[PDB]
Amino acid sequence: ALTGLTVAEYFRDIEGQDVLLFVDNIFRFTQANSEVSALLGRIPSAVGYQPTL
Amino acid sequence: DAGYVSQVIGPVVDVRFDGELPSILSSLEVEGHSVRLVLEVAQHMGDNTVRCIAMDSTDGLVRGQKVVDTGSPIKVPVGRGTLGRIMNVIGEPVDEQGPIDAADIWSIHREAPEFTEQSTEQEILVTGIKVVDLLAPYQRGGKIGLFGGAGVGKTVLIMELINNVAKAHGGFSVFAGVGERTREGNDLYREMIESGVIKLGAERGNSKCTLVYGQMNEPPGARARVALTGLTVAEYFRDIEGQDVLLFVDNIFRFTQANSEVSALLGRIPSAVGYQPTLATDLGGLQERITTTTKGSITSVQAVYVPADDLTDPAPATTFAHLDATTVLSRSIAELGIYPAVDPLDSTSRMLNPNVIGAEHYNVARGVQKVLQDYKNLQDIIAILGMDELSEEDKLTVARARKIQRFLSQPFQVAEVFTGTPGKYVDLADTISGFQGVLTGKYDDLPEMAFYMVGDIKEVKEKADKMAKDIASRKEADNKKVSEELKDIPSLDKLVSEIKEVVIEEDDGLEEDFKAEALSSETVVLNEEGKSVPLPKKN
Amino acid sequence: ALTGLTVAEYFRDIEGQDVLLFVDNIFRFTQANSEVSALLGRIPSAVGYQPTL
Amino acid sequence: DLVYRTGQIVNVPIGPGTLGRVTDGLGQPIDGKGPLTNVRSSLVEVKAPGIIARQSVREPLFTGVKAVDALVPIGRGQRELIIGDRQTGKTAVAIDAIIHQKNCNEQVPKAQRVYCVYVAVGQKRSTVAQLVKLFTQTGAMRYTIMVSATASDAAPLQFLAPYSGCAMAEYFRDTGKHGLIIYDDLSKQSVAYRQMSLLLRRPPGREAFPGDVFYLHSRLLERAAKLSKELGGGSLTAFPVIETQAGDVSAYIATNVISITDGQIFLETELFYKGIRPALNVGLSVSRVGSAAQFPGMKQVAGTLKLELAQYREVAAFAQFGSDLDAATQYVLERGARLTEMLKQKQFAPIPIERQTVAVYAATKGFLDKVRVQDIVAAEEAVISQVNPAVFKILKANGKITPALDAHLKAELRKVKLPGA
Amino acid sequence: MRYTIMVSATASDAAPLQFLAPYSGCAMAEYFRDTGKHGLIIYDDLSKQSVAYRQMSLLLRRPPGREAFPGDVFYLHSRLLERAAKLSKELGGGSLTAFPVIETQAGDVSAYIATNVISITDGQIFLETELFYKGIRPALN
Amino acid sequence: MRYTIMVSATASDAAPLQFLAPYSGCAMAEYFRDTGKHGLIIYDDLSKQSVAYRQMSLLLRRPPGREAFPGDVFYLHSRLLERAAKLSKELGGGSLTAFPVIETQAGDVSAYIATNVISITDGQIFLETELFYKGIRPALN
Amino acid sequence: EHASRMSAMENSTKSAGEMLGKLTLDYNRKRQATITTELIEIIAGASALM
Ligand SMILES: Nc1ncnc2c1ncn2[C@@H]1O[C@H](COP(=O)(O)OP(=O)(O)OP(=O)(O)O)[C@@H](O)[C@H]1O
Ligand SMILES: Nc1ncnc2c1ncn2[C@@H]1O[C@H](COP(=O)(O)OP(=O)(O)O)[C@@H](O)[C@H]1O
Ligand SMILES: [Mg+2]
Ligand SMILES: [Mg+2]
Repeated sequence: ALTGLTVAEYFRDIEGQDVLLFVDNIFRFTQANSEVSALLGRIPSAVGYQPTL
Repeated sequence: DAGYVSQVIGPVVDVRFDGELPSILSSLEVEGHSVRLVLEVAQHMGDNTVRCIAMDSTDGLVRGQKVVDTGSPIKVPVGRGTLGRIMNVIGEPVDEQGPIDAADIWSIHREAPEFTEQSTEQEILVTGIKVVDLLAPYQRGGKIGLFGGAGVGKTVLIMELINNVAKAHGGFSVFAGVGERTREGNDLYREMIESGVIKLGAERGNSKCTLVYGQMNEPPGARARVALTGLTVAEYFRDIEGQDVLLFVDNIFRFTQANSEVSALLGRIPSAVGYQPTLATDLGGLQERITTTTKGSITSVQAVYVPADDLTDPAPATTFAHLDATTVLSRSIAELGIYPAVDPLDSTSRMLNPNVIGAEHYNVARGVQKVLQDYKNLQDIIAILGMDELSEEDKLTVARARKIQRFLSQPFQVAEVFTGTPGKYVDLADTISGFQGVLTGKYDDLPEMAFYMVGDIKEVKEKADKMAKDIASRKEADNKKVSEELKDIPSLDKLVSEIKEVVIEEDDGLEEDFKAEALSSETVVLNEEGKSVPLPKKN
Repeated sequence: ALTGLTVAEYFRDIEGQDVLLFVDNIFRFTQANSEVSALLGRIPSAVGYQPTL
Repeated sequence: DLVYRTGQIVNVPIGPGTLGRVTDGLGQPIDGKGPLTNVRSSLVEVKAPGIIARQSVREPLFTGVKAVDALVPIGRGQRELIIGDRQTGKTAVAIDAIIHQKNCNEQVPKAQRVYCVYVAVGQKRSTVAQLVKLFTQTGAMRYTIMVSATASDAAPLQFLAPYSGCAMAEYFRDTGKHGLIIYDDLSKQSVAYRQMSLLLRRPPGREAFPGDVFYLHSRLLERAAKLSKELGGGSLTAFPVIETQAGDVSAYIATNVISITDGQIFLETELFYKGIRPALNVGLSVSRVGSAAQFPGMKQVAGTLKLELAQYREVAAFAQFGSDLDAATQYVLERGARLTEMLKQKQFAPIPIERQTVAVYAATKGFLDKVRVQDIVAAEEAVISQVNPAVFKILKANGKITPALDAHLKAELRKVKLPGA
Repeated sequence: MRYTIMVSATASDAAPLQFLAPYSGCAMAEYFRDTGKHGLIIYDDLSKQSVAYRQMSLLLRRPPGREAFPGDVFYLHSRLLERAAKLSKELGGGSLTAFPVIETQAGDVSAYIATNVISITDGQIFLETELFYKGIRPALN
Repeated sequence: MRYTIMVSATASDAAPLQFLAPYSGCAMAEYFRDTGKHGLIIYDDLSKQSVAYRQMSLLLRRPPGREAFPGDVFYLHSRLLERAAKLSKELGGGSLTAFPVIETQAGDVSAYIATNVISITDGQIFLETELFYKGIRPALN
Repeated sequence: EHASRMSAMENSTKSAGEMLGKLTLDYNRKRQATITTELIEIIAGASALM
């Protein structure tokens, strides 16, 4: 999702446009960051998400 | 050669071996303990240390106490010499009939046989129970599970199975009491002396049952391996003697529970609901040994405690896949008073294929499950409105299914000591015909409480005319000289002189035998020589 | 809650008379020990409280 | 500081010198009557007696509570859990069991007496001093030991007081006499065991409890056994008390002790406020010894009582429509309600078992059908106080309602006046 | 904005910066409380301060409690909202008025952080979602 | 079984073997997908692979997540089930279609492994147990 | 009677929809609290060993 932003941020900051960023299933962005906090040993917050949710 | 105790945390001992560690599952004997303390090596800790689970209590273990390796796992007596005896987890007699004859001394740890020696032969086991033989018939040679919470009747149902199946059976039986009450292990023992299943003394070889007990008082090391000891006695009859064995395991939930009581102390971070990470693999490695191979047959009956009636708990939910016939016992059925409280729409058998039991048995089983699921679907209305809005299309399927719920109930031979009604053994041909009749309408006019607690379909007609006799008894049995003071009874002033007045001593007989001991008020401690001195005034 | 108890214990034990001790939120004694015991190096009990509750 | 080993695994004074005394969780007496005199020091963690050491539970243990001497009968040697919520009658059921033994120890020989042990774990000293004031006012202290590890005591003392109390009560079991131990708040023992184990850094499990909190309670409760005739024939009857939270018996310690004990006396907080006191839930209450150790005569009338209360419970959730009369359900909707208010009982007054089975006979045979539902507790006084008191003298001796008695006491409950007309 | 300070710790800022900005804002408003003047403070979403503080506690490997919150998440808001006082005449007579904002989930006022602040603050302005969609705005319960 | 392979890691088998058996069967099934034929694979009890992978992870001291599953238990099932594909005509046009089998507990499909595999696959076949005893067999809800 | 039964069951379907609405919200709180409770007990047991 950060890679899709960075392509979209070039069209805003250099090309000076109005960009549409489609993040297909933002929940899967949440749950993939929830997995990398579990892999770095971080203690999860409430219902199971990362402490940095 | 020997090892010494380095760490004791509850029922878990670390033993240190300066050179030549024992293998995992090996049995160790602690030298100098009062009772025979046997440790079984669970894991190699890493610095010439093994971690063990103790088969008895560890109170009295000293760091540095010598531990002797036996070079083998826990070895128990097997063979004909164990029939009629009560064995320990470590193969010791606790029946006080002397030492045990040994046809062999087998290890309790084994591998499951193979895929190649599997017997793919489904044949019925006629139990004698109506709800069992109809809706979930048991397999001769397969694994049977009686699921239920506390107080629904798994111990009674396994007592009815012991005297309906193992009583008339050609091979031998093993009862592995795994972590249940010690009282009902003494109940099962004395039931089998008087029934002749266990013959004491000089008739000991004529016994047809081996008891292995690992009951609730014992530490979690004992309750985790006593199912393996009871299996080894049945695996000797299956492999070496090549015969049809019966293995009744009371509360296989306690095998998984006793592993859970030590596993945090074995260095394992916890899994889900409180269980060990190795829950399915501990349970799997035991249950794959209780199989009918090509040599012999082990028909196993396993009571499974279901904690707080929650079948979604992982210890009952893992052992569903290890079974051929699951007999889920329900608290809801027992609140109606229907016994055995077998849930008809939760009990499943692999034997309910019409290729195996035939289509005439299959349709009265599927038809009873159809009419009982429909009644469950109709209780959303007829427990709110009151059986008036159904236009007699499915008013009749309620009164067909309500007679079916009582007809699944059955008196037990072992419940004669509980309830005042005789035991009823029903043949399989009778329970198909009696349940086809209520399913189709051959018995549509008999009342529903004439079906309750009866043997077969001749006993519902023998109960229905007894009900319509004794309704008419309640119109003249009271007076007009049949219950008079003068007819057949004495007077009340005389009967108090009849009874023998027992002697009350009011002195209770306590200290007339008691050998006392003087209590030291001051604390008595040990100095460096080990001598019991007073505690010093140095503070 | 121990300081206010000690004042009430003096009037009971030494002065020997009936006293009233109103303690507003004795839960905040329990909650305060549960904040400290996270830092006293302890395995937490049930819901997150101290083992010695 | 220096730590000296004593050479001893943990001991308590057992013997006949503990009867009448209030001790702490380690055996030191806290009642201020001096040291224990006629005692000896036995171990605290004793192995439970095995399969051969026991025999079947046949003789009953009368509680004096009518809802448990009839519905949930208890034998000498069984383990009956009293489980319920807070302030629902758990201690009161257990206290009535202790008080009743004083009323029955004066009427039996020396080999039939029951010596109670009350283990009070994690309560106040105000509550325990109320009990010793009660057990002295009744006279039950000459048969009672009081082992008291209160809330100010250390968590190892509240962990050991059930075991230290059982070792005192095992003196009577092992010498041919009969014991009755009541572990009040076995839920508070496991809280003390959890604390003691989390500080020893043993890793926690469900609700932070240790892994061996089942073996904490099974090795305690399996010591309540009815011994065989080779071992004196003594018995120990345990009454563990487990407190639930909002009726949740699926909790970890409640599910452990429910599966250990034989029976369970489940008390509800909604039945308690319907006036049903003792608040026994008849559906969930079980006794796995059952009617094998019931008083005969009471056993003859309990079948009519257990069956009619089974129909009275299913006719309920239809009882909100008194416009909807049926006169067959309405027959049992009032008959079970005669039985429900028959089983009510005031506390600290246990009833003799023969006066109970006559009062259940008076409602199962329909003698109290004429009285209204609201005045049966006064009618049970009218049944008891107006019959001939020799009907109870020969029912206790014959042990069952003989054919020469059920027509005597048939007409005896007709010459009484019942408060309903 | 002639009279307003704006202390902003947005969603992209680090969690210790969102944890601190209620205290940074309260120190700026305590200047007016202590010099005899009057102050208003709005901590918009103390719901979000506690989530930033829950993040620091779980990354400090501290044992969590209700809804994985630290045991001192009460003291987080208690230490902050007690500084909104009305001082005596010997201290100047100044005052600080706080308006903490808490977002509930489905009308659940019995949440952990919600009930924490209800037991800290004096009053409560409960704004209802059923009155809000019926056009009644300010949707005061 | 002229066209069937059976990869069998049973219950007494080691938990690494039960974890590895879905991947071993998929590599046998990918021979047909890669050679222009068509495969069909049934992973019966994929909810028993995940318990086996949980056992190896907690014993290897990997940090647990919810229901004590490892953090890469979604990645476990997604890198297995995305191997079931329909290849393009330049890769032969072969295909592999998977049928993972998840056992729920009283229909709770909000459980952790059932939620993960529902996200991965292209649809469920539900089989209710109330429809099962209602005579509807196959009990497809 | 049929029009009163049509209006007594539009008040009852309404009231059993507001009661069900308050039951699914309370179940979803107990669902979320059960996962946090199970998780905290697993982390507290892993931190005691690691
Ligand atoms: N049969 C009864 N009739 C009337 N009151 C009763 C009866 N049984 C108990 N009570 C009263 O109800 C209250 C319940 O307290 P009880 O002694 O039963 O303790 P408990 O609820 O088991 O324990 P806890 O105090 O821990 O909640 C007391 O006031 C007691 O006197
Ligand atoms: N077939 C039956 N007939 C009558 N009562 C029964 C029957 N089965 C069980 N019960 C009652 O339920 C209780 C459960 O006994 P038990 O089988 O020991 O429970 P569990 O299955 O929990 O071990 C028994 O004490 C008995 O009162
Ligand atoms: Mg049992
Ligand atoms: Mg109490």
